Amino acid sequence: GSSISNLSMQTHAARMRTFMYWPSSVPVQPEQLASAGFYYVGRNDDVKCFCCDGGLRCWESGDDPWVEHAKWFPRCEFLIRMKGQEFVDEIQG
Amino acid sequence: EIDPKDLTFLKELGTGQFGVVKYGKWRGQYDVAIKMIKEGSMSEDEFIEEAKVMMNLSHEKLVQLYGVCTKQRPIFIITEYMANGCLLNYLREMRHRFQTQQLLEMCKDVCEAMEYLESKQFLHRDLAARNCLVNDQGVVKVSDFGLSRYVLDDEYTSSVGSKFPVRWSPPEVLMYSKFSSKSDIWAFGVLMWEIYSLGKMPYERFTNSETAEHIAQGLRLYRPHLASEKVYTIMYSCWHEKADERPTFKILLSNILDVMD
Ligand SMILES: [Zn+2]
Repeated sequence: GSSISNLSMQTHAARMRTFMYWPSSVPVQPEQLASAGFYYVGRNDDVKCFCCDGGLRCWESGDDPWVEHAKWFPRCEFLIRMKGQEFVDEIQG
Repeated sequence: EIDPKDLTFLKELGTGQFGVVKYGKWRGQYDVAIKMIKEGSMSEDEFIEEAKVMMNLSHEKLVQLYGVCTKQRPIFIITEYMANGCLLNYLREMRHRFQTQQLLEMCKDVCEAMEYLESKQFLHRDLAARNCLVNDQGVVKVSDFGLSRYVLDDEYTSSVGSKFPVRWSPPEVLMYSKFSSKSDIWAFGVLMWEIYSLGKMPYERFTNSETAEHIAQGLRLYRPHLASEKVYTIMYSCWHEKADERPTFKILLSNILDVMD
């Protein structure tokens, strides 16, 4: 019952350093992704959650990283702790 | 006109452009996709009339439109079920370990659908990997053909917009909104590039505004590593500054068949 998938990406700053070579074509900002537990894997617009290992790509204009996290990875321990169960079930509904 | 009672809804497929798309059954046990149109997203009266023209488009590499449900809201768009979804995601999934011959047939499939559309004088207006679909057999089919004509969202309509397909537009579209068979040819060349780049974003290190100014001064997409010198000559011919110097889909298809291995 492992809680964290990537310990080296537990801090917001560590997730921010991965976004150094983040393509300028992506219509979502590193700060918004890092806050939502995501780090850049170095290929295209692929991000991974440090807690649930949930991978997200093909980001569109107006995409909220917190909404997408709850949309595709609702069981994420980090997501529930930061946003609460109420927010998760709201996106699933 | 399909009766909504003669339709089943079994699984949700996605929430891309226009709204929610669901998998279900039609007459009795026919595999279908039901596109549900979100309120205020489409010039509805105009789409219903064009749907009658779209019903008559019938090709092996073109996503077949079986019918519509327009006597209720939301409007249902009943189509051919494509189990492997959008081409873009299909390309980005590295597990596939595609052969360059498989990448060429994806180009052949799109070019055949685009040759049929050109022979019917129908323009796609938004040709890209995100708008192509993949079926159970790995066959690529052209979808959402001419649909941008009915999108009400201001971000997708304006050339400097947040959702305009800038990276798939020729210089005359960005600068003067000059749409023609040649703007569909340009986008096809970009789509060929996306395929050989395994779903990489065109001009990834540029913003929409940087892309627009650089292509106008002759900057073109580099040769993808998987693309041979002969394959690159084909996609490159789509990007000629002069629209009349670009080939038709008929010429491109013979060019693609010429390098089949
Ligand atoms: Zn997570």
